[PDB]
Amino acid sequence: ENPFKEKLLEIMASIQTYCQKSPMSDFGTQHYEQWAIQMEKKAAKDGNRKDRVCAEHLRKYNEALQINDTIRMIDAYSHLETFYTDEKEKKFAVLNSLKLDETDEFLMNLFFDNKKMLKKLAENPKYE
Repeated sequence: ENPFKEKLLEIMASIQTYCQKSPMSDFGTQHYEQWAIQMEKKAAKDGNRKDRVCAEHLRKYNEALQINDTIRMIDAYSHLETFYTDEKEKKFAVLNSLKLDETDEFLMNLFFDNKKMLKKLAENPKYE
């Protein structure tokens, strides 16, 4: 049971807890991607920022699991690192809380608290 994949699954479960969602779709599937898209879409339509941003982030983790299955661990890690590095750049690069609310801080801290561990696992030839 690959520890890298297990860590990603645990993180998605933690995000689902935060936004109180519990879809029947399995993590890392196309059907999960579709659930997240609908939820993101309904959230934007209903002005629910927490749900919308959580759906967006869950999509990225779901895509990383799909990338892990079809390519390599390191492409999966990079998919997330790039997204979170960019989100960080978006948030703090230009300054006119600002764009950082409790949802944003929860999600970014969730990734960056696990970032070092994830990279260690993804760099390990044994689980590839």
